[PDB]
Parts: sequence; C-alpha cells; structure tokens
Amino acid sequence: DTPVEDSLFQIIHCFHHYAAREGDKETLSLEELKALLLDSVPRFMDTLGRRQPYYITELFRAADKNKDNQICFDEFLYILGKLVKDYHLQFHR
Amino acid sequence: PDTPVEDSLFQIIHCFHHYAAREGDKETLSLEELKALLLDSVPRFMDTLGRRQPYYITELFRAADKNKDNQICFDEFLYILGKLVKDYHLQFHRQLCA
Ligand SMILES: [Ca+2]
Ligand SMILES: [Ca+2]
Ligand SMILES: [Ca+2]
Ligand SMILES: [Ca+2]
Ligand code: NA
Ligand code: NA
Repeated sequence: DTPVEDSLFQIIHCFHHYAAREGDKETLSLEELKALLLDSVPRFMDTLGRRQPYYITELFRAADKNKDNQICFDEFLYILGKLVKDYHLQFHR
Repeated sequence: PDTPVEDSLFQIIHCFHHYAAREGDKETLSLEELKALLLDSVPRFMDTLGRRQPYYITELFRAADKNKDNQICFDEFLYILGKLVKDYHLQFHRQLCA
C-alpha cells in the first residue's frame, strides 16, 4: 500500500474501533465519537478548552444529517472533512 | 508524537500540496495534477474496472470543480477524499472477509 492508502485504512480502522463499542456496531454514538476524537485527534481537541463538550455536540448534530442520533460511515465523512480542514490550518500555521 | 490518525491527516494534506505545487496555482490541482495524484497515491482505487480511463478521471474532476474554474482547491478536494475513503471502506470489508 502507498502512504496515502495506509492513511485511508487507518481512518477507516479508527471509525470501526470506536463504532463497535456500544449500540449499532457500524455507527458512532455521541460518546463513541467523543472517545474517537479525544484519542485520535488530541492536538486539535487540546485547543478547544472549556467549550470542548459544546463543540463535540455541535459537530455530532451537524454530521447527523438524518437526525437518528448516531453517525453512520457516510455521515462520518462530514467529521473527517472538518478534521482535515483543521489540521490543514495547522499544516500552514 | 502525533497519533496514527493525525499522521494520516498530515499524509493526505502533504499529498494534496505535493501535486498541487506542480503547475499554475500551487494550492489547486489541474486535471493533470489530480490524475498524477490519484494514479500515484491510490493505485488500488484506480485498478477498479474503468477508473484508469479518461472518462472516469474527467467526470470526477468535473463533479469536484464546483465553481467551474478548471482547478480543484483544498475545500473541493474533500469531495474526492470522500469518494476515496468510501471505496477503501469496501476494500477494508473485503479484506476482513478473506
Ligand atoms: Ca456504536
Ligand atoms: Ca445519522
Ligand atoms: Ca497546481
Ligand atoms: Ca474549482
Ligand atoms: Na465498516
Ligand atoms: Na494549503
């Protein structure tokens, strides 16, 4: 695999690792998303301070397009887009 | 150090920037830059059926180029990254099944 292929599989592995903990094994609850972010993107999460929990709930509701209170793989793309853009702003600054 | 996922995000960003720097705007992809990015970076994706054919790469570029300026900026590239991650998600499932 190329380094980018290794990167895509790492992201997919990540999603499944957290989604499998509770409820539907293919979807993230808010708590599964919270664990995924705190463990996987700490540089980003560390920057948010007091309003971290407010940010995670806003991100989750924005991603949960069908309002069923869980993130499927397709809805997770929304979160990946936000993470990629945040790390992009870091890649520069 | 950075987590595996953080390393993954930086790899994706680095890849975009490497190809976008070749010609024209150094922060956007020409069709020729996108084509090289895909064939070099995601060969398993490009191996699928007809994705190596001009038709597929030209239609993916057209779909991604939302403002019709004949280049893919970083925000438009997220469209392509979503398509790639969804295809590699099927490959992840086929590998688990084998
Ligand atoms: Ca779950
Ligand atoms: Ca949902
Ligand atoms: Ca360019
Ligand atoms: Ca464009
Ligand atoms: Na899956
Ligand atoms: Na950039």
